[PDB]
Amino acid sequence: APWKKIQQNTFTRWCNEHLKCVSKRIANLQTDLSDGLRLIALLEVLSQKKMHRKHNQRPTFRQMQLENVSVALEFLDRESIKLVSIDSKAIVDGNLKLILGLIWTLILHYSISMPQTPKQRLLGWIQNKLPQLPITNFSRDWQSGRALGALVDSCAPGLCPDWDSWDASKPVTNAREAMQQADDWLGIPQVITPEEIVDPNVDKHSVMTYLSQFP
Repeated sequence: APWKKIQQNTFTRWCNEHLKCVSKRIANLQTDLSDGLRLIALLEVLSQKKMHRKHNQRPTFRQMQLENVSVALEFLDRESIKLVSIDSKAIVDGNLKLILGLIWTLILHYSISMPQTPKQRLLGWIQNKLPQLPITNFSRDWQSGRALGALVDSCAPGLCPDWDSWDASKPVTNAREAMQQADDWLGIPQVITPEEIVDPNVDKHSVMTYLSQFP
């Protein structure tokens, strides 16, 4: 089923918004971080710093690749970023679930905490922007597309002035209007698509990733 690939899709676009700065790309999150080059580049963009150690520019062999990743994880520690049971080989060997967990950790830190739990903090920011709306979660509340219109308009009143009269039975249409307004006018990229964000089975962490760009 396609909703299972929403997290991977969303994390991949998020990663690519940052790798654009250093002219790099990820096509496949399972393979493309395994030599440690794109992971390191990503970290340098996110932290606006350089690594503490030299790495292997050309990690032709496995061992050089494990080294590269090990530099990256040492960096994460130096920066006091707590990693959830991740080792060099999990990344080099293409363990997708652990790789997704690593990226989620970077999103939480750099997109939510750095700019009470990260969830509570984002949720609270949104709640303050939308006092007339009982926001309690990062899935169902967002499914009609109307809360997105509300959020975009609170950020710049006049972008989606009529969100409140939007037809709740037009989720994709509502979401696209809101998200494209935020893209064109607030510079908020669509690291989740409108079709993905209103999915009955949308990954909440993916929704948080998208919304963490508003603050």
